Amino acid sequence: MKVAVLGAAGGIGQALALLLKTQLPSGSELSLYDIAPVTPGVAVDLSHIPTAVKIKGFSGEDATPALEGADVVLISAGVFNVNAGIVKNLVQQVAKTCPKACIGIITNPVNTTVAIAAEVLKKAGVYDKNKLFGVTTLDIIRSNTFVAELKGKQPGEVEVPVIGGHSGVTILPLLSQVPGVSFTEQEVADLTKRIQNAGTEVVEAKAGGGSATLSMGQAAARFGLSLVRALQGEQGVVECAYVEGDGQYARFFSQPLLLGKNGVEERKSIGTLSAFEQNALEGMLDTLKKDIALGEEFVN
Amino acid sequence: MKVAVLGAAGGIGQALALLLKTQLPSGSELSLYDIAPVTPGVAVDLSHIPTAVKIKGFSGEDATPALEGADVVLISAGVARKPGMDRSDLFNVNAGIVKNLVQQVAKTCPKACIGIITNPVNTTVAIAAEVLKKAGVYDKNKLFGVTTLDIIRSNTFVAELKGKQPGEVEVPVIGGHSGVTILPLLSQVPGVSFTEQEVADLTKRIQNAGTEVVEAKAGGGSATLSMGQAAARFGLSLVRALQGEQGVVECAYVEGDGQYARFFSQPLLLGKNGVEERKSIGTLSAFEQNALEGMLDTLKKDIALGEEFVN
Ligand SMILES: [Ag+]
Ligand SMILES: [Ag+]
Ligand SMILES: [Ag+]
Repeated sequence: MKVAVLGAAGGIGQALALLLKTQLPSGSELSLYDIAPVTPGVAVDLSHIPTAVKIKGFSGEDATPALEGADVVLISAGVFNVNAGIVKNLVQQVAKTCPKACIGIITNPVNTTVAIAAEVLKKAGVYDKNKLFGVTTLDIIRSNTFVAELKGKQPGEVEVPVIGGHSGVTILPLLSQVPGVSFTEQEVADLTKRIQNAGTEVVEAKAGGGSATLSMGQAAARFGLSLVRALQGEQGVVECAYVEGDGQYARFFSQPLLLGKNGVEERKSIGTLSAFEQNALEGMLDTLKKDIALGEEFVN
Repeated sequence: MKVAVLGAAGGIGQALALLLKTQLPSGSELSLYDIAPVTPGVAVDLSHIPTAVKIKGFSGEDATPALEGADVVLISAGVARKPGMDRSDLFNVNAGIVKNLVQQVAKTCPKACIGIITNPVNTTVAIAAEVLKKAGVYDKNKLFGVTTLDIIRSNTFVAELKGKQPGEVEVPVIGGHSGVTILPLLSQVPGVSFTEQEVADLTKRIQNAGTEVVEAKAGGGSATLSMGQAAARFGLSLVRALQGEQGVVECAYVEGDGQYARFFSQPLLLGKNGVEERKSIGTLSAFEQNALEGMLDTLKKDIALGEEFVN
């Protein structure tokens, strides 16, 4: 299995590529692409790590040699209209070289960039709405972290389902669906506030010198490794991700997803919410509906 | 168990802190320091990862709060890599930085184990040792030069040449951490054999493996992610030994019995107070014998250069 990382020279890409090189199953392939000329040396750097994952790096404007034979393409490129244009460019190169690969969108805003990728794939005739994901894992592992410390549990065993979007009030952690724990509304309100503002938390703490990179690479790695496991035949792999579903909420919506050999195999029900969980649900569906149309207007 | 990472805002430091945050034992402590103002957010970034490892980051020129109660100090500050000058551009840049931080270590966490990542390691460890002595707290069993990058590189290249699984190959590397001071004991890799051509070519590559990365990074970057991995392996092995695990062996640059030089890399049995026992380098090939004696007085000039700087 071959994984391509677009934008691998950035903070997120290098962290993601380091975890993939050390955690992808033996025999896997890892290709790194980024416009930055340093990218072929990022792969040589990683290639000195003694794991059974071959890795090669590519630079320049053409991403084709890195996408040839790619089964999964993770895109953390860019640094709104410059990032939207870069997303559109790279999805074009993917549709030309690896049209049936699974595509995980990391470049933000996810709510809008996934819509851009969808329209680019449709205009190419190679669109599979089961193979395009918006990577929202960071909200989940953030929720897991915050919940575990408040309630004194093992952080690695907490799993909070997060649904909706990847921006602000569109991020909805389903804290009522976490087993063995209850929360006061004072805790439901505060946790939902921090999870939807945790991105700002790292922005302020970095002295205006960057966004979340290492935790995002960790979250992107979790999603990529789950995807590879399910693509390789493992059963019962479920991750919450931002996909094009039934339209019951928006054209693009993040919910728990059963992953399979062809990307998504079942978009799981969101369960049954608390009262506040559907107040925050319906109370943002146009804020998510507007983010999607912004992505479809950009292409045409 | 509290681990302090000095220089945590750099490429090596950020990759190191990322691996430590996920692989350190549950209940461990991680403190990040770097003069760069981004360092507190580097820890807040890592703090959002659901592992039982608490983390906080500090900036300014005072590393005291990060070193407070530290059991291990990993220093990858300054310009910890890579090929500049013959190696003396880095010395003049990093010598004062290593001296500053090791000084702060000796007056806040003098009992902590110290791992020096900042290069030139052959010389920066001598700076650290002498600085700890004049502070009156020098423990020869608690000061290491991190040479693990040479080992995992040799594991990679040997597993590649001999068609073996990369995680199953372990190559002992002795001597120093630069050029001809890097001696991989290919004659001790269990279950494989090499030719003279392979020994000389593999050694040559391992001794200059940093140039593979520099010229590939378009001349504008060093080995950062592989170094963070190598430093993580060394730190995790040290922490395991510090928590009571027995049989933890890692090759690293320490002050030994001076059979070859005052400081020398060799297999080290690690214990609850740092170095438990300095193991013998075993029987050497004729090639490894020639390589050893042919590199000692340049290793000694490396050590002498660092001693002169502190007095
Ligand atoms: Ag796929
Ligand atoms: Ag110690
Ligand atoms: Ag060893």
